[PDB]
Amino acid sequence: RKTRKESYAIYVYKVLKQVHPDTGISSKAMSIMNSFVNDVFERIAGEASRLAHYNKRSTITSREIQTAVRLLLPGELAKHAVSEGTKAVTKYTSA
Amino acid sequence: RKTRKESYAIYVYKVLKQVHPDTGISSKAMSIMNSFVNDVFERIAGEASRLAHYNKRSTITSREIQTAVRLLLPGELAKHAVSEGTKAVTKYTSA
Amino acid sequence: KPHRYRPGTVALREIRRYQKSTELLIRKLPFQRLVREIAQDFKTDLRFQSSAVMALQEASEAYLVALFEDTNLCAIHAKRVTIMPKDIQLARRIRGER
Amino acid sequence: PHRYRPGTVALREIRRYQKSTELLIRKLPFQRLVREIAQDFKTDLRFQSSAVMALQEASEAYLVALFEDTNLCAIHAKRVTIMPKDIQLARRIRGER
Amino acid sequence: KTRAKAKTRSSRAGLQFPVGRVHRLLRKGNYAERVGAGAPVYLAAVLEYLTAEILELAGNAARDNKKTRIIPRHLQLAVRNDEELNKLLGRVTIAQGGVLPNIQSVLLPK
Amino acid sequence: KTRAKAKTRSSRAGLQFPVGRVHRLLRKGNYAERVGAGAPVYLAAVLEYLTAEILELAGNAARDNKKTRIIPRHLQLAVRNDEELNKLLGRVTIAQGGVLPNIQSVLLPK
Amino acid sequence: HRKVLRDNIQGITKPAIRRLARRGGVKRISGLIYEETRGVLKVFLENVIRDAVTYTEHAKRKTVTAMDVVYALKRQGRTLYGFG
Amino acid sequence: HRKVLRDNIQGITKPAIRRLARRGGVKRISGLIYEETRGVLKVFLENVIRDAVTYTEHAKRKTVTAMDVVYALKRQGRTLYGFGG
DNA sequence: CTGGAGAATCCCGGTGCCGAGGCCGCTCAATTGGTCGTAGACAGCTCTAGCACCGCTTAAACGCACGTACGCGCTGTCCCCCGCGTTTTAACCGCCAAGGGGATTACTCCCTAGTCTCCAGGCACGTGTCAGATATATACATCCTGT
DNA sequence: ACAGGATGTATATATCTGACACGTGCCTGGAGACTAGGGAGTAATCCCCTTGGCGGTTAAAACGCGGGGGACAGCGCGTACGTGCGTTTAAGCGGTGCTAGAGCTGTCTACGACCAATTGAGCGGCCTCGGCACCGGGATTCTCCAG
Repeated sequence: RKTRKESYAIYVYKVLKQVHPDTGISSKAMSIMNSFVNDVFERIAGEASRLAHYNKRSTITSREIQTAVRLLLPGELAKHAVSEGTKAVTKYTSA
Repeated sequence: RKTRKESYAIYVYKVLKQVHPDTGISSKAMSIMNSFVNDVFERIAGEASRLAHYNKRSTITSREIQTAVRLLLPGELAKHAVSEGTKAVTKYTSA
Repeated sequence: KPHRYRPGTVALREIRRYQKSTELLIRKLPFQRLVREIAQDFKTDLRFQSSAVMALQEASEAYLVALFEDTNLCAIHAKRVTIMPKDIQLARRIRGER
Repeated sequence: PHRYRPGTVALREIRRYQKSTELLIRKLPFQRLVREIAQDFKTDLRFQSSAVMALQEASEAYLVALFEDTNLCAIHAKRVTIMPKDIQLARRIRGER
Repeated sequence: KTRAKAKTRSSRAGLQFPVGRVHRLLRKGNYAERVGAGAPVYLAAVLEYLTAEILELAGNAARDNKKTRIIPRHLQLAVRNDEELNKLLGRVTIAQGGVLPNIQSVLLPK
Repeated sequence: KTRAKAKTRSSRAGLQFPVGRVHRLLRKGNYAERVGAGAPVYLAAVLEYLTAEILELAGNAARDNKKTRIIPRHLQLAVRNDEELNKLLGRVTIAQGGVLPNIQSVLLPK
Repeated sequence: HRKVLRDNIQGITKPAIRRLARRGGVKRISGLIYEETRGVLKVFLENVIRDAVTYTEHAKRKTVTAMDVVYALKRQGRTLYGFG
Repeated sequence: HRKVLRDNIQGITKPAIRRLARRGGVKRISGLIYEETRGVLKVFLENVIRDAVTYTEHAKRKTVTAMDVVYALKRQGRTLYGFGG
């Protein structure tokens, strides 16, 4: 066997199975989805990085992520993400 | 009693005295030059950062800086910049 | 006999004039009030550094000026000399802002 | 005779190619063009097949987008025929030249 | 040393995306000296949400064209039809995606 | 240790820009885990070079208008009249810079 | 200080717009442009100030600084030189 | 059997350019466009391929990989999904 | 068209200023000697894809024909935006003062790296069958002719 | 407006393939307890800029009075490229084979952080004076208008 290269394949499949259990996905579509996840990931991390740097802070907290998301995602898309993340963060601190 | 806010002013002035000994520079122009220096600095360092990341290396050497300059600067600017850079690095290896 | 210039002469004189000079073309106080008004819908009772208001006016004039340069080229391309709203709309579409 | 009027088959092509997704440039001629342009930087360069394909993908997507913007510029000027000047205007406003 | 029964951090947040993997990518990715504990959970939630948002529209697109397995064309349609999502991916090119059928009104015959 | 006297690394490279300061900004700047010794010297050389190009052109522009003090307008003219610098700075705006005199041919009186 | 502003968009007046166009190289301006221009500028300002204030709340400050505006301009690929 | 190529710019044939414009929504095409199009595409490719090779020389590789092209595209603000990253 | 006119701008030359160049403490960031972990440089094995290479089918491409719609040049028309006079509006400009907040200085404690270890999710490696990729023959869109 | 007819296109039905869903094997990255440093929240202060706020000067936004060129419908003409026929021509496709460099594996020794001690470059703050910013007045060009 070879140098193992990881991807979001199984996670995209689990989300697909929650939103559309009877729907599949082609290999090319999985590639496109993986590139999308890596892209959005790098953008959010980059903005959070800039936020921490501009304000002379050395920690990326949920606040930097939230502000970063508000900067990158247009309007209501960001709001529900901030909504979901809030739930997530809340629920996490109780588990 | 204030806080030290560093700048590139004195260096832009030194270079200015070497290139145009009888020419001065206004405060606002020095500010603009200072922003330009920080801008080009961040660009070059950013490209070198990703170049290091792509090839799974953890060190930014002359190779990464050089390749980053070739990527960011158009034509002759890049060529002469590599000439000046390489010359300087060579000279630096002596001293 | 009276003395009136032909349409465009004073216009071009202003073009050469404001292109040679570098002072800001929007009136300070009205623009500063527009900025504060627009800012109200985000946070109540915001205070502004003087330089922040100046930076906004500087960026605003530079942005609009560049947009008019492209709008002008679009107008000229359509064998006209009068910029129209659809030229601005075309320019922004080609650029990618709408 | 059954010659179709100008534009009908053209529109059919528009719908036909806008409904499908295959690549529109011939793979081998393009592949040679890539290798020829690449020659002037490093001799005896080797290519991954997927790289040449990625170039064709990027190339056709870039051109298609340019023609969309170009087409809007043409329509704006009350014409329906794209011309070099239109492409030049597009590239100028985009900031590529 | 029998420690406690483990359980993924994604499950603690009721998420599908890997909180742990994202956290690892963050530490070794040169973004900040340190990364807060809530950052990966929040980030994974946002990525999973966006993934669900696009996959849902894609699913609808596939159902409408009588196919059950998603292919690139449906992704291109999915992204370009949601104005906000379109804005988010306005400078991205999707391989084998084609374009949205959009013919300017004046060009059609009558 | 009553050591040898200190020489700025800039002087070692025969440069005016601070190799020391740049090196520190690189290390604390979250760019890579390690920064090679030649990187800041090479970078400082390129920054000083580009600085000299813009200053030299601005200098000429200032002299050609009988002024000895460089003000923003000259920096604007200097950057925009060099094709390669213009290409390097196509998305940047210089405060108080103005615009290069450029009137389209078709607008001049006939 | 309980104060509220209204219809200040009329402050960017006709001679100022025609000035901006003149520096941009415009020679003739249709009367309909002004309403269009105020709207275009508004959108731009809406976007930038929104991001600006977004930075401001993250820093836990009540005063929008010049740097916030500079970073905002950088965020949209319209970098500005001369303020830090 | 080392081979130096010439005139492959003619491989982007006129039908193919028509097809590209068709997918772009173009309805009528002047005959002067095709040579001009080859020039435009050339500049684009020149810009991208050069940078790709620039990445290649850094990695000390003799083969241009797909990823090199992907990063090249990323460098010019034209991110491409579907080949790796 | 071709000089006569008349003003807007340019030039030339003069006066207090405050922005800019320089000085003077004065503080901390660059330097510099070790010192050590470990990161990428180098030798070399494997093989899979990359590339050179043969044979035929046929679909993609090239040369033409012709004709019909397409760009573009001129002409005429309202209208509408520009130039200027005038005047009110209100920004500039200076100016006084209260103060809120921000840019700091102690001070902490709590929040996140750091280690080791356990083992369960995640990835290659197959793999089998069910979407599926294209053939065969339908009425209907549909486009054009011609009415 | 108004049918008739003659052809692309979606519909329905059909057959072998191999892509993807799933099983299996195995491996190392996520987690969990614990530890230990130090980053950013919390309190309180100085002062300084930010904002409120009066009085007057004058630049400037506003209305309008023509009026003259500018956008645009329209007519009309000569290339010109779309559609299609027909013919190569060369790409697709498969089909071989060689091999060479990707790509990994296993050696290291070189190269860059870690530390602290020292001190001289950089800055803050505070000076003086010189281009400079705008005024006063003539000339050239610039734009225009009558012969």
